[PDB]
Amino acid sequence: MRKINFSAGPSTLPLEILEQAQKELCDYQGRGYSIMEISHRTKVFEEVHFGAQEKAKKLYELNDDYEVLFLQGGASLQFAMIPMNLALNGVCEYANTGVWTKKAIKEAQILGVNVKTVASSEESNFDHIPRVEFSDNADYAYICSNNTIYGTQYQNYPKTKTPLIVDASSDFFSRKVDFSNIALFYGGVQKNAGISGLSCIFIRKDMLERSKNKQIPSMLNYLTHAENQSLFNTPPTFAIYMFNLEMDWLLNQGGLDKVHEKNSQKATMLYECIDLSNGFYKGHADKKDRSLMNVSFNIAKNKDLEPLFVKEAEEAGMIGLKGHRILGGIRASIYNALNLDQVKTLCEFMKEFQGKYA
Amino acid sequence: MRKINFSAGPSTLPLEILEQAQKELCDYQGRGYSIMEISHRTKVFEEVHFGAQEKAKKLYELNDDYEVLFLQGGASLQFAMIPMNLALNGVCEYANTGVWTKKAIKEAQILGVNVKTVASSEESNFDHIPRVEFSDNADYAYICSNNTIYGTQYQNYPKTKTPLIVDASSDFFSRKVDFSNIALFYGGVQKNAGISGLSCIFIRKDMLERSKNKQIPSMLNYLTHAENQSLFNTPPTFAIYMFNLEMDWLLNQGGLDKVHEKNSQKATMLYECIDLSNGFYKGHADKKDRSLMNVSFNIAKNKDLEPLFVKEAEEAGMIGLKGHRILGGIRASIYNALNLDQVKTLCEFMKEFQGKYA
Repeated sequence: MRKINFSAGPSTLPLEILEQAQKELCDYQGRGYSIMEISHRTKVFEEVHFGAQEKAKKLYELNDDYEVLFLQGGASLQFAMIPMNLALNGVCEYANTGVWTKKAIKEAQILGVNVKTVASSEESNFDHIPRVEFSDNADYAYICSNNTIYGTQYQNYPKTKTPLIVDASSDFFSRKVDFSNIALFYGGVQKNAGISGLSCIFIRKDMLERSKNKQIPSMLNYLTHAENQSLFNTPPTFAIYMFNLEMDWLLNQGGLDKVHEKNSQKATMLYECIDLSNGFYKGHADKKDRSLMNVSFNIAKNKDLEPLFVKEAEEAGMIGLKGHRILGGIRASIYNALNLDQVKTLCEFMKEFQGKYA
Repeated sequence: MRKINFSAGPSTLPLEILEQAQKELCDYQGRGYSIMEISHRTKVFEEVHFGAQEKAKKLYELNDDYEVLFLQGGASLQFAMIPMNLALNGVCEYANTGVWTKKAIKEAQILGVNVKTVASSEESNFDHIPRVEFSDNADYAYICSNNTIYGTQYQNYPKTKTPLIVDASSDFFSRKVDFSNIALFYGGVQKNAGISGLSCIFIRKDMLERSKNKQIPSMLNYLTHAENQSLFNTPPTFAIYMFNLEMDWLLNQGGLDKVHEKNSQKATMLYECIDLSNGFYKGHADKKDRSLMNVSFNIAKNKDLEPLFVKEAEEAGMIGLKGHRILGGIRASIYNALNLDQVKTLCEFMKEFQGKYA
């Protein structure tokens, strides 16, 4: 009797991946030990480690210009590694689209990077992606692809000669992406690619050249992890094992275009539920910028109905719906592992709740 | 058919913890979701998270002079965070006893810390703990409690007025410890405390004061984590729940004295097997400094017999015995989760192997 789980992160996992991990938790593939229980420096772990790097690259159709790194510390460590590694004497340009770019900006500033916020939707309470124009000569250009709290998402990434850096945590592996100008593309794994404690970084070879000329701690150095293929120290073996099952699961589904079609179907139906509610529900996001991953909305007339909505949802087996504190209201996260039928259950519940409380 | 697993890290886990985790992997406490699948800021994760902190403190009989922090990045990240937070304009004293101390030394130097190596075992290939004299006015004094590769272990920690930093990764929760002048006590958790991807830091309050005046990235700042109760970002929730099951397991055994006495029994039996072998097996470590955790030895009169030893041990159901490349030979890790019967099984193998090949 598993709950339908709309948590924004950590988030629900495909049941078949959970089932596989359960059935072999004490005895991986009959080898007589848990995947959790051996050295990373074994043929067996390597198979998983290097198979995951390759499948990630296949899903995104990445070429040999990129390395796939598996690091610890979630996306937040990246806010610091990114500037530490890829910064030079130049300007580092950032587009401010939510809580997570504010944080990233603060960390670079802490590191004493010359930071320029070239655009921002903060005034409007981050309810849209502003027009972003990067300069062509910056050290790098930084965006957050999908703003988890506000429920906004870039439709197209900005075009620039400047190396583009993308925090794709909450839309990771959700759709095909144009890497033409992308120098680094990364995500906390725990939204759309597994479990927490693992981050997956796609880094372009020219960026690694930048790490090489930097004198920073090994653990914080991209080049160090590259040369050691993300086994400089112990990686999160279990997490990588889960990522790898996730990769297979994404492959067995038809790849990122298939995943993206299912996601669009789910989002369309949920946003239609909002728009056809005769104004009883209202979304935070500008329609042009509506995220496919995180749907943030309010009960427009009566905020006091929101904690009631959440509790009745729970009583009806749907969890994780409370909006983030910074914003309030409701947030339905409908990541890859959530299916169209579960979103329909939420939609029927929303109609019923309105019929009851309008 | 579970193997007897002597891996040095990640290491074997108490089968009863694995069986619990397996059992409730899809449905934690019958609540309708996996422990891996919900938010860190629910009352359900918080109970596990904060319970683990308290019990860790209980096992070491620590008071409120210490905070327990749960961080990502293994011990290796600590090689950097330690001098980034705790270093001052003074000199930072290190005792060199193994590969992990050499690494820690290098990382502090990379950060331009004034490092003094006050003692070193390197000349004799780290086969003993040298005599360690720390000055009384340094910023901190750093030691590695148990040197995993060489099989040496401090019997008593150096006494000094300088704040003592201890890397206890490979003997964590193995024995009681005198914290009289310990300012920070830490470990990568996957030797005795669960799974990789989690580190447990015990940090004395006066140390956090030093962090308070540092201008460093939030993720790398001890005070940031203390202030946010190790929930500044998404902690590795699975790892932390595993740790908590470990903590309950240690408590159910009678605490650290009982654990240590079981470990002395096991190590005493292995070392006897080596010592009574009429020279056939020989240990790397000087006897006074023999580790209770990692027993590193060679086949004295025939190196070429070692890979045979490993393979035969394997077919006899025992894994993880290959020594580290740096030393070769054989290495039996006998962490808490290994029992004396398993150490008896290896001794009988050792006797049979000798009979065959001597």
